[PDB]
Amino acid sequence: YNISVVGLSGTEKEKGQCGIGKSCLCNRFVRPSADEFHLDHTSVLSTSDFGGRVVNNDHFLYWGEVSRSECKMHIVEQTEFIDDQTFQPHRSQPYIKRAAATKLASAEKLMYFCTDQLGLEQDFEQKQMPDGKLLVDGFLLGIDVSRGMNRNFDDQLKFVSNLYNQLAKTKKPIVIVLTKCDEGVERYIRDAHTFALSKKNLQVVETSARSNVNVDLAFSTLVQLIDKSRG
Ligand SMILES: Nc1nc2c(ncn2[C@@H]2O[C@H](COP(=O)(O)OP(=O)(O)OP(=O)(O)O)[C@@H](O)[C@H]2O)c(=O)[nH]1
Ligand SMILES: [Mg+2]
Repeated sequence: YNISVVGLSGTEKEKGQCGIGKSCLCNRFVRPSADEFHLDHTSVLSTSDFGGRVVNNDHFLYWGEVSRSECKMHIVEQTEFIDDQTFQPHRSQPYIKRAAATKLASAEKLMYFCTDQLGLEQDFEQKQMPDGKLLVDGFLLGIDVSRGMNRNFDDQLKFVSNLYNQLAKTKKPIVIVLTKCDEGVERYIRDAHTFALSKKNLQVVETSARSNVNVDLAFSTLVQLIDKSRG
């Protein structure tokens, strides 16, 4: 099962200086131990970092393989990395099209652990993404329902709707995932539920990576929809 985690991404200004929680969700699913869960996963990278084997000149990360409870899940996060001097996106398609990619070729791409790893990967375990290539089986569509540093929520939901349209054209299974529900805003959660109820069989899993609630449920729910359609 190849799972792509997608959501609002871009420049600091487009994220209101607060990402929506993709990285912490992936980190908690793949490595839920306190020692391996990191709350801080910056997307502002030096050219050396971006060209390292973890990022591999891509705007996505390979978070690794999960083999828990027998189903194998391969996890990736689609994001956007900005330059640590110019603060513009690294020149690697627009995010909404990039994130909806279902064929992800990055030869010799290494699994991501933390930003400390970047440009220093000999210092960490070096596990390669399988075959240098992943055919995406399904998408988790993250929606931050936290007030999260005075975010323009309606612009988030507009972005989510356009991203959803691109994903839906693929006919791949999508599960909507509400993030940071430990700080959830009822108006935002309700708006997200109304949006998802406007779509066909769009499931919503309410998660908090920080408090570790319903993360596994989110991924297993997607895996179940994946085999719904595979059958
Ligand atoms: N309260 C709470 N805060 C969270 C949670 N998850 C993430 N955050 C905060 O939100 C910020 C965003 O974290 P990320 O997971 O990197 O967000 P992102 O979607 O990956 O952002 P980009 O990768 O830059 O697109 C983090 O610095 C955390 O402090 C959560 O589950 N609960
Ligand atoms: Mg991220």
